[PDB]
Amino acid sequence: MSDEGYPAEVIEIVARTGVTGGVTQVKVRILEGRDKGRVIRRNVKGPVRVGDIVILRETEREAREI
RNA sequence: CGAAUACGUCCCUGCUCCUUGCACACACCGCCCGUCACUCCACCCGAGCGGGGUCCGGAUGAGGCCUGAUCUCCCUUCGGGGA
Repeated sequence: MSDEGYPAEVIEIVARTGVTGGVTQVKVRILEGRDKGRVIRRNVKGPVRVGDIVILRETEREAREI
């Protein structure tokens, strides 16, 4: 089972986030769908290294922060 | 014998430093305020009582000193004079 999720490759790590420091804000680039290159900034939970791939249930949320 | 998870954060709980304000420095378990109650102190407002000054009146007012009459006494230069 894998619903309409859209892959997204991680290109750059930015600061960490979360009240308890578990979250990591990150810059990612979609790979499939209609964007096919539109970078975007998401708040990801867990360990990440560049090159990782996170799949998103949407793409039009775009949390932003410093 | 033998892992899971994170490779971070200050949210909670604590510590360290810097900065700021403070009526605190046995240092916030700090300092401190007023009412009420208890003891004492002197100080007002004073009912009341009783004196003593002082200004106005009213009345009486001792006494002395001026004078008029009258009386008595003594001196008389017979003029009066004195008490």
